[PDB]
Amino acid sequence: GDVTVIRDQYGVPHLYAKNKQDLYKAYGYVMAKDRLFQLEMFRRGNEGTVSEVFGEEYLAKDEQSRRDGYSDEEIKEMLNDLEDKPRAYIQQFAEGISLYVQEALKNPDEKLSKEFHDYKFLPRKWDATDVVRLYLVSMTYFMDNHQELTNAEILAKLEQTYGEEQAEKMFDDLVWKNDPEAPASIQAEDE
Amino acid sequence: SNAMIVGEDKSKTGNALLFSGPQVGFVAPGFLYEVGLHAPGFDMEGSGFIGYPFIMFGANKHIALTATAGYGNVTDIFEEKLHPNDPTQYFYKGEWREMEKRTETFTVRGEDGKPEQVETVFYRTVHGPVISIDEERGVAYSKSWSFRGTEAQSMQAYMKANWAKNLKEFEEAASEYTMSLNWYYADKRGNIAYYHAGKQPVRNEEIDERLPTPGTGEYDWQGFQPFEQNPQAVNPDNGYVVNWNNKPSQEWRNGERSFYWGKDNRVQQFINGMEEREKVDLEDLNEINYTASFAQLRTHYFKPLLIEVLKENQSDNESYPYLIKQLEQWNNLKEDKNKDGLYDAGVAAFFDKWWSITHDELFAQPLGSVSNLTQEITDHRYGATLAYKILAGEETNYPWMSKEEAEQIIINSADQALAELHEEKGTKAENWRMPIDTMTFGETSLIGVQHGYGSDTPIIEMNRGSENHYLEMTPSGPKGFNITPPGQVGFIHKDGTVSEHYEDQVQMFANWEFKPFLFDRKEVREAAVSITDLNV
Ligand SMILES: [Ca+2]
Ligand SMILES: [Ca+2]
Ligand SMILES: [Ca+2]
Ligand SMILES: [Ca+2]
Ligand SMILES: [Ca+2]
Ligand SMILES: [Ca+2]
Repeated sequence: GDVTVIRDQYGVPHLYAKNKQDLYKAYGYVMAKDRLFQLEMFRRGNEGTVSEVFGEEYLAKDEQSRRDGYSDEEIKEMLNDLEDKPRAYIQQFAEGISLYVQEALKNPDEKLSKEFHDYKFLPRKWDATDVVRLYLVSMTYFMDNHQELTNAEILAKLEQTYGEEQAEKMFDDLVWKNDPEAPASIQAEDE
Repeated sequence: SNAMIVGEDKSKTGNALLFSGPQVGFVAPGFLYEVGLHAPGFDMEGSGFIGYPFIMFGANKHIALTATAGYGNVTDIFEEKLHPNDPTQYFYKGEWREMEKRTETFTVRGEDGKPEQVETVFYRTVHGPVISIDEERGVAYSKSWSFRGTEAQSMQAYMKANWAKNLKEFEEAASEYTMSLNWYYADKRGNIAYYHAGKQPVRNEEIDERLPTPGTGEYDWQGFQPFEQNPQAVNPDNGYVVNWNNKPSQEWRNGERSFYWGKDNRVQQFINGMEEREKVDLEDLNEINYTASFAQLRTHYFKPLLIEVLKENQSDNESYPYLIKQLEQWNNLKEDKNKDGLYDAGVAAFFDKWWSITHDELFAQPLGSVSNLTQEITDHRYGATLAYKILAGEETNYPWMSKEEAEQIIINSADQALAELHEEKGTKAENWRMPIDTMTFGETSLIGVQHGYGSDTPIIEMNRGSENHYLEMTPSGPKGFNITPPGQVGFIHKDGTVSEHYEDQVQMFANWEFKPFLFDRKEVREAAVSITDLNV
């Protein structure tokens, strides 16, 4: 399996492969080659191991990440339930990252970015679960929220101040059940 | 994050258009990773979030796609009733239950480099991870995600969207994406399509979805809605779909974050641009993006109200005629066209102050007891719907104040803004021009974990995507232009000098310059700097 990589004037890699299995491996490799230290810290974020390199300031962050996260075995079950081709591509993606790691470890002072030298730690091998963790660490941020608790505190204090009747009216104005005048991306009448 | 899709009827060239603008911060190395993927039966160019094995903002041979966070109601908090003598037991379906416990050991690098160890225990209930245990109040709060355990399924769905070639295949992938994202589609036939994806729980009818759900079992999720009920449209007869994290459709709800979706919503900047142009090209979309990036968002609803109130009390204050005319001539932007480091319209400084004073006069007293929590609601990033309704005399649930009291706040706030400007800057709008706010590509992203060294190069602040694609699906394939700041490569040499492609797109970003979208091999070869082989 062989893949051609073309870098343009901005350094963007354009991969030309003979199949998707090789394509996705080169995918992970060029991304690792360009952003290894960034990938490592994103994985450490999800795994809650940032404090291993950056110290006790990240302890609470690590604890929160593990609190709400999945075990290595739970992610394996998620992978097993995928279709054959996508699972294999995620695996090839991980092996491509792992490939540049091997390459970088054999020549650290040329192929490891200054951050590794400054903070005195190394990159590590990657498996398919680690690739899922790169997705969990960021995509969850746009879905997760505890605003139900903040609203309960708002309503509780408003009730203590204004009584139940007025507090509910104020709450209805702050956090409405619906605003029918809110601009919407689509309209049923437009079909 | 913002997005636009334009059908052939709305497109000057007759080809469907797509615009991407994910807002994931400005960091170095960047949050995005641009790539070209080409194998037999699959050609795709664009960018996705770092670490993702798929393109989210780009186009393949047949379709272009992008996404914005849906902000659908996919997270619920359950209030568990605790055992009076054991905070690790909760009552559920008629029986006391034990929380699932597990121990985790954290290794912490000491100030002296020696590794210390801390051990902690975390808890889950039937509803999800426990995020808080309140022993005094006898309750704990657990966190249920409608997508719990299906994140890998979502990844697979995004991969199928990369491989999709017609819309039937794109819709199927969208039906499989379990997390809350808006998905946008455009193909070479001229079609556009929109899907507000994400698993929607079927909730108990008695529950107020703005507040935590009791966890004793009577109010559990009863299933999930079929994807057919998620908001979605193909080829709306207005010929476009725009989104800036706003409401998907008039029938849709999202519970505790409803205050994101009000009458006053920032997507108005994109709607205006589309409604004021009969047909659009990629250059029009860039004009709209520019407007949205520099718009003072409160102008849309509040400036006309301010102007009217000033005219009605014009004879009461001698500065109002000049003030009225400066507001009317102002294009509502905070921009720096001549690049002198000053916002071009000085009256924008008056309007910033007027809004700030007005908002505080509306809510500082009535909400003083909760202002730390309600300020993000009443002065929200997307709009100030309640404030507008009060000031405009529109119906509210609570009688905050009369129309007359609101008029007086508008006048008082205007006089105070003028007074402060007269005391501090001068009598002419040009004296009021404020220095531009600037930003740098920092070292820590939304994931809250330092991932690099960032950058020191400042650029003008912009309410804008971390990258932009402008795509036109011509019959011969996708074409256009994009920008992916700060640069492709995050490598820093041991010498301390950054890669040549670490930051070489920052000024293009700041100066509204773009590089060509590269897709077919002829144009990729012409752009080639280096060619290289690879293995398995
Ligand atoms: Ca691991
Ligand atoms: Ca056409
Ligand atoms: Ca909820
Ligand atoms: Ca057509
Ligand atoms: Ca034009
Ligand atoms: Ca200027």
